[PDB]
Amino acid sequence: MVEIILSHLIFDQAYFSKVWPYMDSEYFESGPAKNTFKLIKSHVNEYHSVPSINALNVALENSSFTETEYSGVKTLISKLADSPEDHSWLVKETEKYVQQRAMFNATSKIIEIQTNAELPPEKRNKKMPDVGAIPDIMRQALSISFDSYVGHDWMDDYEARWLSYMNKARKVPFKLRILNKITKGGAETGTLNVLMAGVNVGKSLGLCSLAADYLQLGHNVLYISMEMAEEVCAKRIDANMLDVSLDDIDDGHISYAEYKGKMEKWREKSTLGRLIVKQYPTGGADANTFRSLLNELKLKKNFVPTIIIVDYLGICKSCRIRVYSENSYTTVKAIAEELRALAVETETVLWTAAQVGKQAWDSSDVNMSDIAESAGLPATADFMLAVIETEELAAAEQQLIKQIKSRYGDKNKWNKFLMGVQKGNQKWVEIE
Amino acid sequence: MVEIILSHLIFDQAYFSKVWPYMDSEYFESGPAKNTFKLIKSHVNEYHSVPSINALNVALENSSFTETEYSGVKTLISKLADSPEDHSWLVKETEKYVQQRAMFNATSKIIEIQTNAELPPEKRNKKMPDVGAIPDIMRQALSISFDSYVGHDWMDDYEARWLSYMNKARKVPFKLRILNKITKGGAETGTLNVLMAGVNVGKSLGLCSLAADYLQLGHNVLYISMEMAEEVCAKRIDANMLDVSLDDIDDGHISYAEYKGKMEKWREKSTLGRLIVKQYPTGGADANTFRSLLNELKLKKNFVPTIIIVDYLGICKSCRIRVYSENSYTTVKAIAEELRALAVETETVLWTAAQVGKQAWDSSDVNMSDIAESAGLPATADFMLAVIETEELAAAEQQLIKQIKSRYGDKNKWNKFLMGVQKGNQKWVEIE
Amino acid sequence: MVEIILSHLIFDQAYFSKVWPYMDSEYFESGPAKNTFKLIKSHVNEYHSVPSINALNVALENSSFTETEYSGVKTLISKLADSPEDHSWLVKETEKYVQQRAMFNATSKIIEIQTNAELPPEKRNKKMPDVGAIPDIMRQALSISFDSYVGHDWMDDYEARWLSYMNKARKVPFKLRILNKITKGGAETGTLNVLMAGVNVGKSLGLCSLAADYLQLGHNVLYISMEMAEEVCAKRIDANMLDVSLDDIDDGHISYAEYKGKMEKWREKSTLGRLIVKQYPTGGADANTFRSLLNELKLKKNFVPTIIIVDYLGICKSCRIRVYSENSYTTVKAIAEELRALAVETETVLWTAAQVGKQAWDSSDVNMSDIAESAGLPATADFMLAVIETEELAAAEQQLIKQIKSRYGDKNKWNKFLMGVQKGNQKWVEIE
Amino acid sequence: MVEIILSHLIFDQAYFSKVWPYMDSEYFESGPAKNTFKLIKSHVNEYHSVPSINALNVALENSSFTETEYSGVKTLISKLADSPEDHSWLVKETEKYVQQRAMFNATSKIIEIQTNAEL
Amino acid sequence: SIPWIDNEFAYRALAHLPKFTQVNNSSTFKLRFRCPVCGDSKTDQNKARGWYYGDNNEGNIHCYNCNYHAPIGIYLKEFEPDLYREYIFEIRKEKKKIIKSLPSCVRLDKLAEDHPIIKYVKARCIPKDKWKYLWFTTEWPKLVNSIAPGTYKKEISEPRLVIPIYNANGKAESFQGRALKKDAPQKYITIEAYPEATKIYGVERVKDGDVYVLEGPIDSLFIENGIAITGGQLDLEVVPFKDRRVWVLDNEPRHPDTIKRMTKLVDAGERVMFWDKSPWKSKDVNDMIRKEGATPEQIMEYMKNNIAQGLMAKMRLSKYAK
DNA sequence: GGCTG
DNA sequence: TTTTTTTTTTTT
Ligand SMILES: Nc1ncnc2c1ncn2[C@@H]1O[C@H](COP(=O)(O)OP(=O)(O)OP(O)(O)=S)[C@@H](O)[C@H]1O
Ligand SMILES: Nc1ncnc2c1ncn2[C@@H]1O[C@H](COP(=O)(O)OP(=O)(O)OP(O)(O)=S)[C@@H](O)[C@H]1O
Ligand SMILES: [Mg+2]
Ligand SMILES: [Mg+2]
Repeated sequence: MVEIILSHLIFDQAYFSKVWPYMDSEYFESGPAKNTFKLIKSHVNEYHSVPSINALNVALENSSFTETEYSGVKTLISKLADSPEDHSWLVKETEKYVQQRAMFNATSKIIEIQTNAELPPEKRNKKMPDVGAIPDIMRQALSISFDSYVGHDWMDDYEARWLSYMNKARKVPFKLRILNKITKGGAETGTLNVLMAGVNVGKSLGLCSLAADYLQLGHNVLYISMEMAEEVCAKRIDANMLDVSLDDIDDGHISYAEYKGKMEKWREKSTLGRLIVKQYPTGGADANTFRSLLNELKLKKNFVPTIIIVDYLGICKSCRIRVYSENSYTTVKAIAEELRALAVETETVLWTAAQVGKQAWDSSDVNMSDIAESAGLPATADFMLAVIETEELAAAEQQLIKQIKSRYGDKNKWNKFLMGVQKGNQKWVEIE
Repeated sequence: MVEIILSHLIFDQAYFSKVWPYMDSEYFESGPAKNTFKLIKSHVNEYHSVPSINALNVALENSSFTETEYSGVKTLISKLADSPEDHSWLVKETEKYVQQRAMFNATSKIIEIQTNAELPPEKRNKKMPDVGAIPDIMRQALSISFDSYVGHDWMDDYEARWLSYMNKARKVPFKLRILNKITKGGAETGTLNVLMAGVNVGKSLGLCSLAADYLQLGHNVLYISMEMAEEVCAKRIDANMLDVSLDDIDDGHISYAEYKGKMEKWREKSTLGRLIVKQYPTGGADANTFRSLLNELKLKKNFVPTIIIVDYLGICKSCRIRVYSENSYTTVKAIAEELRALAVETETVLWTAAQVGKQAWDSSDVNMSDIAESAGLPATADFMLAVIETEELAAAEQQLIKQIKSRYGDKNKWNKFLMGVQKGNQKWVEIE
Repeated sequence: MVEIILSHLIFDQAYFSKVWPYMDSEYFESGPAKNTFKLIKSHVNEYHSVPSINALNVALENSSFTETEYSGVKTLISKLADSPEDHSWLVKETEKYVQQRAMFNATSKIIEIQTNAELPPEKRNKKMPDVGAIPDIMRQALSISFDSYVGHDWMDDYEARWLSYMNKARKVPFKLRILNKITKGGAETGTLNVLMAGVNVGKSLGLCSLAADYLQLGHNVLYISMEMAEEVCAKRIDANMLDVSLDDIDDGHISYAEYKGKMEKWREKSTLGRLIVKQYPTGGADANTFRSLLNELKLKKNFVPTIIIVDYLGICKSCRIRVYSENSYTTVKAIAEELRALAVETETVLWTAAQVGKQAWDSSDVNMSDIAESAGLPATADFMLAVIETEELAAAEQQLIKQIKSRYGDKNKWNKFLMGVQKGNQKWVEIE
Repeated sequence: MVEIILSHLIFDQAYFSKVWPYMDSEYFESGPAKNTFKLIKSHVNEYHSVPSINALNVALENSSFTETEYSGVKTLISKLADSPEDHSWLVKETEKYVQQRAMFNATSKIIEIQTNAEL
Repeated sequence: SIPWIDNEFAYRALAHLPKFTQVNNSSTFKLRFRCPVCGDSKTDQNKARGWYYGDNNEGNIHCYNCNYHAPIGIYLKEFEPDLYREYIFEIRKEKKKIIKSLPSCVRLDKLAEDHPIIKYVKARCIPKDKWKYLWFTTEWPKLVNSIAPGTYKKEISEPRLVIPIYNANGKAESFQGRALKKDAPQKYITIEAYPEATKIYGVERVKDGDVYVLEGPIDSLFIENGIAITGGQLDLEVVPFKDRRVWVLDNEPRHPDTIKRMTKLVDAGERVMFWDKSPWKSKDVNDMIRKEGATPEQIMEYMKNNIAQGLMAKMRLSKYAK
């Protein structure tokens, strides 16, 4: 590995600028490698630039080495190539090499300290550190890392953090003006967002509308369905995207020509993403099967999603709980925690839906207290939008969206808003 | 000097009473000496007295030993003989020998640790300490002297206790005088302090405000967030310390010039600590994870916190429990016990958050019987606080704190004090 | 160890008195040992006294054997020396030797019986027992020991039981007249006593008051704390003993002159014991840890406790059940049984505390069914008191200590009795 | 054609993108081939990129291999080279080889099952 | 456990088994036998892969063919119940020859330079002065039967390199045969005159200073104060100069048996030699000289610099292990 | 011509 | 992964 390290010190710039401050003579060897590194360090000190092979050989010629040292250094210099390795592997491997050598040196030093300690006090070296310095020395061996990034350091990462607030690095817009207004620019990555459906509201209509909106904005969407097949969910997606009514597809009003024309028109647009629909049996998909699905999609389909939409939280299974109940609070709390952990670890926006409490069903207003999942969903959910469909709203083709929990912004800023739900095309349109 | 040690263990009451409680089988060798000490230790355990030569070579040596082991033990026992030596030189030489053997064992153990950790996973010999805890082993080996320090005698140790009283070397004062007049000088080092607020009532505004106050007081603060990213927590801290509304940093009413100016104005102050924010997925961090994070911070960033703020106690996991339990009482109690053990081990004031019961939602008063996750959590906490701002305090930007459990003083003295919340700046101000 | 047995039969006296009745010629050997024991037994039968070495030589001379063995016997009686070994070890080793030889003889006898049974009845031996006698004689070899007492006999041992009534030898007074009245002499040795109360009610306060009262009655009190630090418990004890409020210590209203003066005034008392306060991590100590602590306390100092105050048993761990293998009931029952076993082994009064259920935290009356964790803890306890505090009681600095369980007296004579509680001084006073 | 498969996994990118998700360690003989594929798979799992020859020689030195295994892996790594061919014959040949290896493994497994049943 | 009664009882039980041989050195008790469970090798009728080891705490039988491994008590309980009865009852009951001449052996220094064995030892690059410590024979079974008769049934003429071993007195008590042909029963055939003979080559040539102990007698010829244990018991005790010996084995970092012997030596607190900074890569010093062009005095330079003891030796072994 | 755990 | 006892706890 030392040959590679020296070669890419001589014949690289980013690697040099990254690993030079953490490079010491004692890390290499007691033979040709140490002499070559000493030549490199001397040249960089006298001339603040990376030496070339000819300059290195000139320095070796004008240097004080014996015959064996001269031969070793000459052979090692002749054995260095400008080959192109990847930067990440090179940095990680040289970091591991440096750490191993530092640990070996520290262990040898503490062994020598102990050996010197067990010697006649009249007869010992004064320069050798005392035994009490052993725990600190090993610490200096363990404090060797090319790059230190343990968490977010306030007052040490304020310039990077400001670039996050200006660039809105975490926000993902909604394509609906009202939803962008109440989220201060959309939902955030690594979040769990749920919709609460009162009596008479479907949970998959809103999820399909969000999936279509994200698809039109260029995002990779992974729709995991539980109670429905892939074809049915993709048919809801087609209804929203192709403007064809859902019943028109089953009846046969729309022909193959119009369908293919609309699909190719969408394919021509470069602002379109990819939608992958995966079906799982009811209760047969925990938030560990989703990790395997993501791994398979990344490896085989190269599909790395930014939006993950689960059809229904209640139908899912809690991996930690293991046991499965049709409508149990402990499972819903665990499922929410597991899904939010998946969202955080995958840096994706995760969407799901739940049913509101029966009292919430009868009452147009839904309270966090009036929720089927109490203290379990309004504790692990960054955003919880509530959807109310009464007779008067249904007659006007509308649904009252109420904001029950908003980690993003103030919940009471714009709490109630009317949404233009179309149940045929499975779409949400804004209301002026 | 194994032979002298064994001989004066057998044939000296004063030497025995002085050196036996500090004797261990891992000090002599891997041969006859270890077997002889095993026989002596078994005899002392069984009969609470020093064995004689007859007991050693008849009542004990007739055991499950190899021919070579039997011959070695017989030779060593026959070689034991009382020798006249001063009982100040014997104790000192025995102490030196014990210290040397402890250092040798520690060096061998850390060598084995490095060798094991160098190996790839699936063969890494679990339960063996990581490379991070090398210096603590050496430090423990250093302090292996023969001093009797078992507990705190009441009459023999009143000087150190009075020094602790006058120095007050347990209190960490708040920046709020109201929280200092009820805690009699702030929170104590090895303690677990809890906030109970509900859903979207506080419970992280309070934790962020406490972190900001501790930062302004020069303390190193470690904010481990399980429900929010590092950037959002740091944004709340920025809103608290820069006197800028949380919405202003999102819409864009604050320029980069004044942001950088305020940050540099805070930097130049010597009375400012370091705040490090680290995020973990919801339900994927235990006390062992926190210990690993602390070791990593100490080694790499040279960061030893005095305040540890866990954003939520109930969405962590138990290190001791291996199989997830649907019973929230045992899991939350175990998590709280592990967190308090970590706090008392690191001597760090540990603040965390707890969720109140749905009954307490929109309730003008919250009792200790409103704790949601577990009734064992209030038993392990050193100081709990409840936030009960229902409807009218919100209109007046107020929050009422009840002081449900107070181990620093009488909770019936100043039960309510009506804290001045500010949600835009995410801070607490007094009503002085 | 036949040489030791014979030597201590000839020379030692108390060993002879204890071991001679359980001695038979079949237990030793078929060679020189058997002949020597036969000579000793013949001499002790002729003259009812232990013979001497010269007497043994005379007996060998007058009563002769065949020279082949006679030389071995005369060289066998050349090594019997005084060798003042300890009595307990000698008795135990002799008992083990005779038990082993009895097992060997019984096995040989049953083998001989089986061999005889196989032989035809024509030539079979008549002295050998039948096969049906094989089990019972084996039992005769199983129940061989030096314990002259197998149990307690009501009529045979009426004496040595009246002695336990004149001198209590179990009662430890309480220093409080009400507790002595309801206990009829105080708590007994080898017992488990429990104070049960809600969270933040006075349990550690009561335990510290009891520890202070015991300390004033010349008792060795060991306070083992699983939650609070040693300094906090010592501060409670100082507040109880030095008549200084807790607020005074944390407000600096007491000088070092007063503190040292009061401490030395207590030291000058000849009626003062020792109070060692030991801290363990929550859930990180068991009964075996307590036994190791007692052993090291006895070794490293002249400290053998008579009172052991465990702060809370619920936050300990069982030394038999693996961690979190069983539910709360089984684990807490096992912990209580282990603590009571430790108490009966060490002959000490073991006080502890337990939590009540969530339903009893705001109740004016506490029943035995309100015990948290196991219901086997009341079964295992010997004396249980319930500490009840309400608003009216707190307004008068009083509590409502109620007898839940009493093996020392009738719980109905004085079931509920008010007790003044000075929380500032952490002291229990009795209303008079 | 294990050597060709390894060579075009290392030195080719379209071939790697096409065939890697379907390759498995059980498709290679227990000699140098399986160990070399283990090194490649570990490198890809740890760095999400195709290793070079230097990377594998570093991984070989930092490995717990016997002398015979070490020599075989080093010889196989030395023998690797980028032979120019067409990215339509390579994919089908690799698919055929993988199918044959899967059939061989299945046959061995069913023979073992039948041997186990008669016990 | 009781080892000697296990040795006595095991012998009788394994005595019935064919191919029964008593491998009894000065400090161990082993019994070689055909395995009664599987019949040992079906193809080779003369293989005895069943072994009994009685030098441990418990005497155990192990088969290297069918992987049977059991205590002697379980073996007696399962196969010899009449012997098992008395075994548990007795358990309950207690509970020099000097090689004066070498016939048909010629020393290498008095041989002609055109001898084919002289070309081979020149190909092995042994220095000339050591050639008076080496003999050559063509009648190796005849020589062994002249020393220890009966080991070779037929004295077929085999050319082998004679390796006499002398004690500290300089008297030959054993001799080893190096196989010149590639096809042989054994690479190194060690023949003793009396069973307590020394197995350490060249003890009579030890001068003052550190003593380097190697694995090959030919390897010790390049080494000043170089002696070599010829396998056998590998007893450190039977090895002299315990205060000052140097423990040199062959360069094999990935070989598990070599590092097992290194771990056994370093746990005994001995002075073990480490090849972790060696510029050469061959297995032994003779192979280093023959194949990598190494001269001996460079090797005398390297080892002295890297002599290791105790804890520092442990880390050297930790990094040399893999 | 030996070799196990 | 289910099954059954008992307990303790909590949520509705
Ligand atoms: N961006 C924001 N702008 C203004 N107010 C906010 C913002 N984020 C949160 N809040 C307010 O802060 C409170 C929310 O409490 P937090 O400190 O976020 O913790 P929490 O939400 O109570 O914890 P949970 O488990 O998510 S309910 C509410 O009063 C919100 O109105
Ligand atoms: N450090 C302290 N300073 C002042 N008053 C205290 C202190 N500790 C306890 N008290 C008072 O004494 C009461 C009982 O405390 P303890 O007896 O220690 O409680 P406990 O029974 O151990 O239960 P916890 O630990 O509080 S759940 C408290 O409610 C306070 O009124
Ligand atoms: Mg929060
Ligand atoms: Mg307490």
